[PDB]
Amino acid sequence: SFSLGLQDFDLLRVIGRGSYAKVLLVRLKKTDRIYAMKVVKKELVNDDEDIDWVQTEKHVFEQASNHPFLVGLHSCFQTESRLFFVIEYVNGGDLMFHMQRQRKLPEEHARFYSAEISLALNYLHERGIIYRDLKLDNVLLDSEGHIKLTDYGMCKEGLRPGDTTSTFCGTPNYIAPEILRGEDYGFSVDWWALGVLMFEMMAGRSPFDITEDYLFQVILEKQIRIPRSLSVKAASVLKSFLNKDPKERLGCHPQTGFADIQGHPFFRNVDWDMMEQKQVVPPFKPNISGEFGLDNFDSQFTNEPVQLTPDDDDIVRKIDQSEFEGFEYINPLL
Amino acid sequence: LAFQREGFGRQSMSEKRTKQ
Ligand SMILES: [K+]
Ligand SMILES: [Mg+2]
Ligand SMILES: [Mg+2]
Repeated sequence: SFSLGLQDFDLLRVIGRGSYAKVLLVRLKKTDRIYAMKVVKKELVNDDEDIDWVQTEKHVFEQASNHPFLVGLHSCFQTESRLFFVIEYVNGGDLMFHMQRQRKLPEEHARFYSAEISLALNYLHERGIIYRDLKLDNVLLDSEGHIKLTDYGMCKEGLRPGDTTSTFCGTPNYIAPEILRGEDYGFSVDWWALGVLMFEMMAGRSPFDITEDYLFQVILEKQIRIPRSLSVKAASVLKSFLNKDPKERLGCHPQTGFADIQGHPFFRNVDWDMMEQKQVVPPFKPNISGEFGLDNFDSQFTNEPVQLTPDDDDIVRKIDQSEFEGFEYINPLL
Repeated sequence: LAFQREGFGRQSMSEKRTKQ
């Protein structure tokens, strides 16, 4: 068999966790190459809806290999209890960690990161994919200071330009008003989330800081007021992304959407074509210190025992193993 | 303080994805 397995890897360190997975730093033994490894437990895969998101995450990961600002896939494999995605390791850490250390970013830095995120999102949208979980934790910095979006498990695939979907999902701080109101929605919810993230970068706090029922109420009702020290163009771009009407929000018009972003005065100094080729030097260079650059990862993770949690045999033996037939994959472009 | 990883309002969720 062509496929790799767990025994082809050395487990080095735990580097992250979210609601659905554990992420480890790993070494591919035969090549001495370092990767990240996303680990999902099969017991969490209950229904067809859970199989759906795993398969969607795999498929988006595959497509990610074609764009500079999305994390690509090296290989996929499984054991009795788990599913594994081996993906490229990005050792500058995430923007959550960056914001905790920096507190607030100059407009130029936010402009650079948001333009690269915009290009990543547009690539997904052009291909019929809504991202649906943009947040500080899901934006990674590479060694050179360019970003990559990761975590495709919330994605909706298969949407033609005017199509919509209706699943209530996302991260509450970043969830768009149209979702909270229960409307069918499109790519608009990603542009809203970018507005929130940009406000976070430039102001140093969420615009909705404050039970989640109360947060939802605030998102639906508050009109955001921009801190007076930001420039007119920075204020303008934030307000436009944070329009509560998706039909009027910047980036969301079905014909002019992404052009309206590119042409906004906030983004005037961006050469979009050079940027998408990584020919623009980043405004910040990550410090790669500690083994494998691990100092760029929160010590709450890097202090964890480097382990996959022992299985409950009674649970594992009841798992339908046929639903992941053909999960094994290796990227043929190395 | 300002940003809390997995703090209030910062956890991913979905009506179609099993958590925990
Ligand atoms: K890529
Ligand atoms: Mg995540
Ligand atoms: Mg489910």
